[PDB]
Amino acid sequence: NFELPKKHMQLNDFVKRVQESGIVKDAVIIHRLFDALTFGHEKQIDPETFRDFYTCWKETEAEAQEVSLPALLMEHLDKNECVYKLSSSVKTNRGVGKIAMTQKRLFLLTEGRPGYVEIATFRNIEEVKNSTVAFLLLRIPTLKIKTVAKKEVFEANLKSECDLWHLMVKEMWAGKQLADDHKDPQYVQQALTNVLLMDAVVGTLQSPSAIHAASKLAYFDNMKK
Repeated sequence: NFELPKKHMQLNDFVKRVQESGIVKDAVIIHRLFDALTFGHEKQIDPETFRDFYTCWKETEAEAQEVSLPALLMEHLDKNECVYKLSSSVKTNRGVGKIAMTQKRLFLLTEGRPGYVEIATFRNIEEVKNSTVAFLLLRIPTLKIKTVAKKEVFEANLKSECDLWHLMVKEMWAGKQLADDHKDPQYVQQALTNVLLMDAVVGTLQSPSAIHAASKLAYFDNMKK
């Protein structure tokens, strides 16, 4: 069936090849993906960029599929709730573990019992801050998430991945705020598609402007802006 494109792609070609790949079908979102991948450059996608985007998406999907969840967590997931993005093991103010993002919420998967912390639901987020702690030559990137009516801020040392997680969390938060305001779950599904595309864009572009380019897909967060 589908084979990776071998010719340069204008926008309309790109839309068709992404649809054929099965990664996403919504042409409007793929248009934003095109804008993200060509940000700053000429408006065309070459085979190498397409191949890198596809590989990054599939790698993130495979990492997420291989997640090890404690049964206690799995018993309290909603129906059809799944991990779509898994971080590396990181230091946090709740212990060392991997951050797992579902459609609904963020978990930390930890050593021991019960083996997880629910960090926050996208509904209950109050503020998300992307910071870096400095001391002499040391720089510690720190993602901060505050939940409504809860004093303790969650802090994660996500290293070079911190900017991406900051963007993905803000977009999933904004998507849920809008889904709740419109009583339309489709916003959550669109936000999830948006953030997984952002992840693949960042992995593809390999640049300091990559988070700015990837924000072309942060449809719901950009609205709040």
